[PDB]
Amino acid sequence: KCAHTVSKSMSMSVGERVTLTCKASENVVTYVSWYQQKPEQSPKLLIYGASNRYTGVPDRFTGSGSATDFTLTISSVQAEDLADYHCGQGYSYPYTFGGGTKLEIKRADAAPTVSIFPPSSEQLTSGGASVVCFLNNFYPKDINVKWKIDGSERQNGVLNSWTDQDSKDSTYSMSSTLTLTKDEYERHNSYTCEATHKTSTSPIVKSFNRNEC
Amino acid sequence: KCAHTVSKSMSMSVGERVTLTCKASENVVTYVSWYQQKPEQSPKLLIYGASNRYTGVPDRFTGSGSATDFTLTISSVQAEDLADYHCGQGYSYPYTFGGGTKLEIKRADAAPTVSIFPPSSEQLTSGGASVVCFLNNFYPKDINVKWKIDGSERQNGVLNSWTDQDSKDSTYSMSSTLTLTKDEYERHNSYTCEATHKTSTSPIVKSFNRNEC
Amino acid sequence: VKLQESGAELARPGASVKMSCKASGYTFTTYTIHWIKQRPGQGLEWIGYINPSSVYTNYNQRFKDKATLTRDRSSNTANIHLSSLTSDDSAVYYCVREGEVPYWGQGTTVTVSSAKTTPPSVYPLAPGSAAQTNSMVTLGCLVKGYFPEPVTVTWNSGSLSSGVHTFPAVLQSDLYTLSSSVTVPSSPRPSETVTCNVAHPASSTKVDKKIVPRDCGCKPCICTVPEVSSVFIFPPKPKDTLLITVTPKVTCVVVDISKDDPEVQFSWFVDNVEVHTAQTQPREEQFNSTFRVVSALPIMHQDWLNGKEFKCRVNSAAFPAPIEKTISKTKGKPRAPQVYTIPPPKEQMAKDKVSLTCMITDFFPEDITVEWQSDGQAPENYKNTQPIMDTDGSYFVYSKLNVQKSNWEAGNTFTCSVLHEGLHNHHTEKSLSH
Amino acid sequence: VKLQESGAELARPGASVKMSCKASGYTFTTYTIHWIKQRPGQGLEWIGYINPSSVYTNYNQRFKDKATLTRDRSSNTANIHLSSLTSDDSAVYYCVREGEVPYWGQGTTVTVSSAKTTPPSVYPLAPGSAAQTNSMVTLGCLVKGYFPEPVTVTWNSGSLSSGVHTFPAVLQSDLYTLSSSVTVPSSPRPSETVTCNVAHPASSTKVDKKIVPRDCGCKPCICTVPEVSSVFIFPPKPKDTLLITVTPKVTCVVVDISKDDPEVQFSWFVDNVEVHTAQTQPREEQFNSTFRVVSALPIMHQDWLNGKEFKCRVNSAAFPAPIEKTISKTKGKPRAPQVYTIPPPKEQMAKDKVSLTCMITDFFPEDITVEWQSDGQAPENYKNTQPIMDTDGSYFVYSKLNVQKSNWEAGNTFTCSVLHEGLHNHHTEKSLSH
Ligand SMILES: *[C@@H]1O[C@H](CO[C@H]2O[C@@H](C)[C@@H](O)[C@@H](O)[C@@H]2O)[C@@H](O[C@H]2O[C@H](CO)[C@@H](O[C@@H]3O[C@H](CO[C@H]4O[C@H](CO)[C@@H](O)[C@H](O)[C@@H]4O[C@@H]4O[C@H](CO)[C@@H](O[C@@H]5O[C@H](CO)[C@H](O)[C@H](O)[C@H]5O)[C@H](O)[C@H]4NC(C)=O)[C@@H](O)[C@H](O[C@H]4O[C@H](CO)[C@@H](O)[C@H](O)[C@@H]4O[C@@H]4O[C@H](CO)[C@@H](O)[C@H](O)[C@H]4NC(C)=O)[C@@H]3O)[C@H](O)[C@H]2NC(C)=O)[C@H](O)[C@H]1NC(C)=O
Ligand SMILES: *[C@@H]1O[C@H](CO[C@H]2O[C@@H](C)[C@@H](O)[C@@H](O)[C@@H]2O)[C@@H](O[C@H]2O[C@H](CO)[C@@H](O[C@@H]3O[C@H](CO[C@H]4O[C@H](CO)[C@@H](O)[C@H](O)[C@@H]4O[C@@H]4O[C@H](CO)[C@@H](O[C@@H]5O[C@H](CO)[C@H](O)[C@H](O)[C@H]5O)[C@H](O)[C@H]4NC(C)=O)[C@@H](O)[C@H](O[C@H]4O[C@H](CO)[C@@H](O)[C@H](O)[C@@H]4O[C@@H]4O[C@H](CO)[C@@H](O)[C@H](O)[C@H]4NC(C)=O)[C@@H]3O)[C@H](O)[C@H]2NC(C)=O)[C@H](O)[C@H]1NC(C)=O
Repeated sequence: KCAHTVSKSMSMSVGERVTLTCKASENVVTYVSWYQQKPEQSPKLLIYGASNRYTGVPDRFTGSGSATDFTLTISSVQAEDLADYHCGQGYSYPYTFGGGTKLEIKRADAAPTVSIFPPSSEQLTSGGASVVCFLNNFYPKDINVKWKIDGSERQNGVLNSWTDQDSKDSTYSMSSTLTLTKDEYERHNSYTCEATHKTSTSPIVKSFNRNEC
Repeated sequence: KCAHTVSKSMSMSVGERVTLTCKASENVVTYVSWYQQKPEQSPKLLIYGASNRYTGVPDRFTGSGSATDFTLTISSVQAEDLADYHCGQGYSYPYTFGGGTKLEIKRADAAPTVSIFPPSSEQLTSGGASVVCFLNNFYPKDINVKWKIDGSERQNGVLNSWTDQDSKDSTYSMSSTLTLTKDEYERHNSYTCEATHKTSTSPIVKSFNRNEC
Repeated sequence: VKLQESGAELARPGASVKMSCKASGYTFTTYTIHWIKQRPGQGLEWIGYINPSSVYTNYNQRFKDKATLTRDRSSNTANIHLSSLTSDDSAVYYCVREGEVPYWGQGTTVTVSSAKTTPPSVYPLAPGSAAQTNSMVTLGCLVKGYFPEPVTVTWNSGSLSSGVHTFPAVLQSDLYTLSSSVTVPSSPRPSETVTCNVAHPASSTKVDKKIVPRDCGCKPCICTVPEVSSVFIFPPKPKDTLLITVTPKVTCVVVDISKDDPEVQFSWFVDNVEVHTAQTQPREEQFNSTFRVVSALPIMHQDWLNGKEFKCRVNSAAFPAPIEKTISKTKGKPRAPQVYTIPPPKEQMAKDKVSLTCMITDFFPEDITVEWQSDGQAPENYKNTQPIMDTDGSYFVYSKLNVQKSNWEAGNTFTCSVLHEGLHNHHTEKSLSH
Repeated sequence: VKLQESGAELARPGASVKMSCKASGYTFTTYTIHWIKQRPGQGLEWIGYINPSSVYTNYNQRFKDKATLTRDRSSNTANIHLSSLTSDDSAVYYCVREGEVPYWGQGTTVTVSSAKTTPPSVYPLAPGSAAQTNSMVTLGCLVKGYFPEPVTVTWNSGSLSSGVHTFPAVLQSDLYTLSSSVTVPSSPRPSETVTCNVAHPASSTKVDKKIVPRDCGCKPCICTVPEVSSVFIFPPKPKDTLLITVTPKVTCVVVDISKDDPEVQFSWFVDNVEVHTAQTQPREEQFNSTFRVVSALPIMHQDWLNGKEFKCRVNSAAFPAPIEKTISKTKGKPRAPQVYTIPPPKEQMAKDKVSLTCMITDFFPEDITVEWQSDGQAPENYKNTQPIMDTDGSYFVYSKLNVQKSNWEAGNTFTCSVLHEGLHNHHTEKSLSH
């Protein structure tokens, strides 16, 4: 009645033989079915029963298992392999799927490309100020954003939205806005949007005076 | 009756073994005397005869020669070695000194620091306009100034004064004024004082658009 | 071979709504069909489940007797009747079909929320100018404060799609907000414009925001001007027409001059006569948006004093007529100022500084000038009021001199000189001393 | 152990002059002494040469029989008598002494030139404002059109000498010119001033140019629309804002109104709020050729007194934009007038009428009002000057009262009342009596 999927996420590069299993609470005599759920789209029945690849499915994908365990080996990753995967218990109601694993693909390091923007003339007149800071195209997602109100200070009111591993580009491109008081902003001048990734041992900064036009 | 000094100028870094000779028209049987003439000051008798360092002279400095040739080797340069050097024929009147060499010292590249200035309010009222453009502290002296009347044009009426290799700073700091018509200037707006040195593969610009300041 | 789900968006906590996963591409009535959900970054949770005919109808815990799974095999459709909606039901609901759950539909996202449908605000993100290098000016657009989701951000009406990065919306105290970036070449931006086209479906707010660069500073005033200039002739300073060593210049200057009006050619007339100015033409001064040509012609004292006119004829290309204006005198019978002196008052005698006023009265006309003289030469501080017409028709002016007690009590003597035409030899003066 | 040379500067081409390389630090008479020269960026050219006694006297080509080398062993000095000066003789002339030519002097620089000694002009180089970043505002000074050389440029009277770069003068059509830069911290410049001290020795032109900066502030869009009207908002009379029973009305009236501009619809804003005037619209009055709509809205005393704005928004058919203008206050920290009284002067005591002035001083702001009071009530004649800013930044006004000797001498007592906010209970008054 309960089934768990191994490795919540897995970062592999193409050609790498990746495998992930699914452990179930009781015996479910080969009644599991792995579903492939690519981002922004509906799941797809990958394999059913023990293995037996569903029609329209690559030889690389492979299932295995019996009672408490159920593997799903994939000799070689791909672009067609970026997605979440989770086993589906089908022995007896209530049916319960695994926790789902997220197969992130590896592609060797790539530094970000920051770009700080000062709050628009339209927002500032309604009270409030949104300093945005896009750090596009970079790998991995292991990075830390650090804002500086003027001199050297983070503050709260930061919104850090990432994005999913691009399909062809294979890179995260997280943004990081920062909202605050209109005049609080006016009380300060130079806004620094520091950022520390792995790639560059040194920090990547970008900012502005505020006295820019 | 005539003696020439080798290498009109020599750019060496400290510790470098620098040598310069002096070739004479006839035989002058060791009767030459090298004089050191540091900038803005009177020459000083360095060595006399063949070699024989004059009193108050460093062991690094060394003379040599016989008839048509006369060396002057200096194992290791210094701050105390920035100056002009020229042999003095002392055999028979009329006495004639070399052409003189200028020992410029090397110190590794250093980009300029431009600063464009718009003609003063006092000059403009008397007719005429002098747009100045100081490109201070930089090494080497190999640089090209390029003015732009408004859009993209050099013109003539440019005055390019350099300055001698600073003693402690060791850098040239050439200025480049530009004179022209009062209203000709008034017929144009944005004055660009482009500059292309080695250091930055890209050009170094600075300018302004003729406004009330 | 497909099934897609219908209606199911935002609902107040507790209330109800019905979604209908619609099918096609085969025989429906011979198939078992479930419903499954998935909440934010969560796993898959199986829920209802009907069967071919409509016999078995196995539901589950989190929705027993509170969600009802119908069917209508006849006209291909599965259903779900979410009733008591606990906020923890907010998710997207799929719709499969057994065999082993192979064909899942698209999914509709419900949001069990007490919040109100709030339309956002677009804030275009133009870079802080700087230098447009690397040929890639990345731009962005900000959508803040919209509820609920989702929103469709498209760049230049979906035309642009090279390298854009729309950002996963984030909830922040009952408010959603996100942004989108767009990598483009430098050149096209300044020129060929870029807009941010977005719409909040659940609100119907289609909006297009132009991404203009940061509005800069010094903007050309260039106020617009009609049919040519207008000249004004100003009289010489009384002090000039009085002090003999000083030469009384009379001015006349034009104002509305563009980048066309030539040197104008000024010419004066001292009683229908014409004369050579003194090349008085400092001319054109780039003013507010137009120039200003001056003509400061000097003239003999006695001329003005006797009362002679001053025409300032000028001729230009744009001029419809060679205009000129005189500036003779003030007329009337000249009255000399009585001019007195009043030392600092009793009341003010302990203060740091003091005020000795020079009271000139009942004179005519206002053409007069005043100076003081501490010790025995030209001093400072003294200020003069402006000629004001008293009762009878005359005038009067006060001139205040400021100094310290040490200076005053030290009997250094101060003097007030007044210059007015009605004066003996065009001048008089009185003096104060302690 | 030293020898220095003397006099030898500028000379007309062909003429003559004598330099005297003076020595000391040993026995002169036992030494051979030459003279050598060096022209602009040239090599060393040996010239004359005398000997101990004065026997041998070997000269050379470029100066044979045209330059004469004397000596005076007795009182230690060598000489050179440049006679026929060919322009190509212009250089600096040293003076050594044989043994092998060891001790050269300083050098004097002759300039064989036909040009006239022309004093230069200093042109201070202030940066084009911009942003004072990097903490280093480099400055400069321009010296153009001076002949001949040299010139001594010193910064802030030689005090500054951290990082300056004086520039080698350059000849340009019989005219010299160069410049000098000075790297300093940002902060000190705006504040603690910097001057350019220079002098053209051969002219004696000591000059100090204070490098003042400009005002990059973009306040150039001052215009005046001749088509539609233009409104003017006028402040309430100080007496209204002071006397509690009187209600301070603030006006705002339009001028260029034709036979089309409707009622205009006036609307005021007391700090971004809007309010109901008092149907203040006596409006349209057939003036010179156009009408005039008034809007005299009353307001609470304390409002203006506390310092509140007054927008006068208006909207018409012809109006390109709904214009409005505020009228807050005079600002600052209020100063009360010392207010004194001065009875008629000694000199003026035989006249028919007399003048008692009321001297109010050093107050702030000009928002003040004045009245007199003969006997014990409101009188006539008294006139008030207009507030004029004295030395410190304060103000002061005179109020003259006119009356006859019979009235004055009859000790009828006159009083001057002054109303200013900085006053005790918004008022004060002093009195004069014979
Ligand atoms: C862009 O261009 C201009 C310039 O830009 C600036 O303009 C200023 C004003 C600001 O706006 C600034 O922000 C801008 O950057 C701009 O302004 C000009 O256009 C207007 C158009 O109307 C014009 O208006 C006239 O202004 C007259 C007042 O101007 C004088 O006084 C003011 C205030 O004191 C002063 O600021 C001015 O500078 C000027 O004062 C001059 O200044 C010069 C030096 O600048 C002094 O020089 C001295 O001269 C003496 C000898 O005289 C010695 O040689 C000294 O050694 C030397 O230093 C002058 O002494 C000094 N003069 C005086 C008197 O102090 C105003 O008088 C005039 O009004 C006449 O016309 C109207 C009709 O339009 C009549 O109704 C009036 O009554 C009056 O006419 C006379 O009236 C009397 C009775 O009152 C009659 O008895 C007479 O017969 C009658 N006729 C005559 C001929 O006298 C009018 O209002 C401004 O003057 C212009 N600006 C300047 C600086 O001149 C433009 O608007 C703008 N363009 C556009 C499209 O907007
Ligand atoms: C045809 O139409 C008109 C009318 O016809 C007559 O016009 C008169 C002038 C004669 O020519 C006559 O022959 C005609 O028949 C005609 O004139 C009008 O147009 C001009 C256009 O420029 C306009 O010019 C302005 O004039 C302002 C001065 O006007 C006041 O002062 C004069 C002299 O004292 C006075 O005669 C006027 O009547 C007027 O005074 C008003 O009068 C009302 C009643 O009439 C009083 O009412 C009292 O109000 C108080 C409350 O305030 C209480 O309620 C009392 O109980 C109530 O009785 C007002 O108190 C009184 N006001 C004052 C202050 O005394 C002049 O100020 C103005 O200048 C501003 O704008 C220029 C730019 O253009 C700036 O450079 C100036 O600096 C100034 O702006 C201010 O400046 C200060 C610093 O100095 C700054 O700190 C401020 O921020 C700044 N802005 C503001 C908003 O303050 C300008 O020169 C005339 O005013 C018009 N005439 C009238 C009567 O108003 C037309 O020319 C003609 N048409 C054509 C096409 O020619």
